[PDB]
Amino acid sequence: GLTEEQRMMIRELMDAQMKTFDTTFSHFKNFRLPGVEAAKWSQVRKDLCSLKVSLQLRGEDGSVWNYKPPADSGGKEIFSLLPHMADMSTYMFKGIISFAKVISYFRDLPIEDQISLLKGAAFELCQLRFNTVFNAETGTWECGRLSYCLEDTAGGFQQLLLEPMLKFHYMLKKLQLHEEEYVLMQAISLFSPDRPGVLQHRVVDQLQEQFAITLKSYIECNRPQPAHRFLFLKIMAMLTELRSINAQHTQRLLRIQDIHPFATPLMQELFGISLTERHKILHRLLQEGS
Amino acid sequence: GLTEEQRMMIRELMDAQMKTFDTTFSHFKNFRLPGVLREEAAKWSQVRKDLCSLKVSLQLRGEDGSVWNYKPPADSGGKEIFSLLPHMADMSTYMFKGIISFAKVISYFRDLPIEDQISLLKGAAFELCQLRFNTVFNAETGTWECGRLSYCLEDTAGGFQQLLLEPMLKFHYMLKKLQLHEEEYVLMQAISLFSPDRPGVLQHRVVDQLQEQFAITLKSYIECNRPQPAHRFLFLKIMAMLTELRSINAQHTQRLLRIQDIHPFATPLMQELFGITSLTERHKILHRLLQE
Ligand SMILES: CCCCCCN(c1ccc(C(O)(C(F)(F)F)C(F)(F)F)cc1)S(=O)(=O)c1ccccc1
Ligand SMILES: CCCCCCN(c1ccc(C(O)(C(F)(F)F)C(F)(F)F)cc1)S(=O)(=O)c1ccccc1
Repeated sequence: GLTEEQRMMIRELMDAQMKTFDTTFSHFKNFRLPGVEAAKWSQVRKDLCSLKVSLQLRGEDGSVWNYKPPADSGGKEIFSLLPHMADMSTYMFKGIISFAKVISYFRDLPIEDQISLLKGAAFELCQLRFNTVFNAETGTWECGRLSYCLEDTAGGFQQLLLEPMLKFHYMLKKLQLHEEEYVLMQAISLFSPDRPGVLQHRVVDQLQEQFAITLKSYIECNRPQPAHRFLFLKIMAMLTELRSINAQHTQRLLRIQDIHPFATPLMQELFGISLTERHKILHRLLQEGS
Repeated sequence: GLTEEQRMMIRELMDAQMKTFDTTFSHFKNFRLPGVLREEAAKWSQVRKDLCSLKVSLQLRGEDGSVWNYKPPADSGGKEIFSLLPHMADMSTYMFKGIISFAKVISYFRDLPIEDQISLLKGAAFELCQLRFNTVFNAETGTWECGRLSYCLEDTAGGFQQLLLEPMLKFHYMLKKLQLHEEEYVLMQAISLFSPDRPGVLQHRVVDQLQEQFAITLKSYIECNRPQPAHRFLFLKIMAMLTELRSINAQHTQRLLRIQDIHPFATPLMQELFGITSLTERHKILHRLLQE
């Protein structure tokens, strides 16, 4: 029940996702691992305690390495997983950049608007991809050999749900979205006309409307159950909440970087720590081939 | 009580143990860890059998409070069965160096020909290491507590019964049940070290006499420092454990040689101790270690 222009849009996005989402994380290697002014710290310790995960590294041989993090005994021990987290995030950001590069509507845009769109949506598209590997029953992101498990708390669900990034994950997972709906959410978030720096506002706004129309038409053609009533509007509301979480995450990251520098060079360009001149890695990655 | 020469014998051995047994393993660093990655096929079948016993998980408690844990892989095609061998060799070599230092600080051992010192260390190195490992063994948790490192036996099947089939696990459990004192542990080490019937020993009667005096001291220590109508046969129980330990030593040498043939892993010190390719010129690391 979709137009062939909508049908080609969906499969160009789904082919893009297949080519640029390493769902098994097989090509992620050479990552750092945990080893074997006063007012600021209180905020930073809060920002990092709400995201207390354990790491499981499985080997092709069948062996398993497990890392339980250090409990809060003050400081410098709260930054144990930060180097690894910056390596994984940079790897995901590169996959997001490659995702946008192979989409025709994105590469046909000015390189400065391509930089502005990727700076505003990198975190958001990374969360959408991570939701597809999130296990809500075990609170674990299953990333191939790497698994990230939320540490059990006495609060019990309620405490974790006070973290907005976690409740987004549990609520988006509850919608039980298809692959096509996640990749249309990625396109709608990527082609955001009101991101800082964007110049071709109308061009991007017109592109965003077509993606949103395609998603509404896809849902109408494949999800007629009462469980999926108002699903399109729920997804659009979820995307609005994701934009709010994105702004919070940028503020958290800048606060941690000020007291403990950890960001990779690509994260510094994406989070603001001649656009093309200030964003050389992004400029090089976007001129490179897919 | 004990004769004055017997008390000084225990004091030299205790002084030996204190100076050379890193009971917290604080100085065991820079060790390798498992990574995050026709007729010879009859040799491979024997080695698979040789390496199933070593179902141990490794735990690394960090200074910050973090914990790293390692489940060994299940035997598949092969090679993964050798994942813990580099680490185990580093630990064995570290323990072997502490055993050589123990023998070096004993007067009765230094006054022997260097070639008999080497022959005794080649025959008893594994046994003295197991005796020291028993003192850090927790029978209730099946875990060797080596400071920040822990080696926990993985529940293979039934459990206690299936594990007690491996002679070395049985040894650790039976020896731990005797609840020996530090002085009795160190006297076991001396009796095992001064064994006259080790391959290559020449001064057999001097070594045999030295072993008898250590055994008499241990027998006298038990009669004078333990409730006697209860520990009547503890000395004889200890001697039977040492006899079984000598048998387990020979099984381990054969197991180790079989693995080394198809998968070399032994450190240079292990190669000299286990005969992997005159006595002075073939044992030069041991020679330097015994002559500082
Ligand atoms: C540290 C808690 C991880 C889970 C919490 C939510 N996730 C997240 C985590 C950290 C960031 C950081 O930017 C921050 F500084 F905020 F910690 C980073 F630098 F550490 F990476 C961003 C998103 S997650 O994407 O789902 C994700 C990321 C890596 C592995 C699995 C899942
Ligand atoms: C295969 C024999 C198993 C005997 C019981 C297990 N132990 C053991 C394991 C391997 C060896 C080897 O010699 C072998 F060749 F068998 F593989 C070594 F080279 F790997 F180190 C020796 C003793 S342990 O004493 O309890 C020990 C050693 C180091 C750290 C913690 C515990």
